[PDB]
Amino acid sequence: GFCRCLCRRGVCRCICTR
Repeated sequence: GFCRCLCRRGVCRCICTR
């Protein structure tokens, strides 16, 4: 339920975990 963002080579992907 917590959302955090991970970026890879300028491409950001946000991933929610719990």
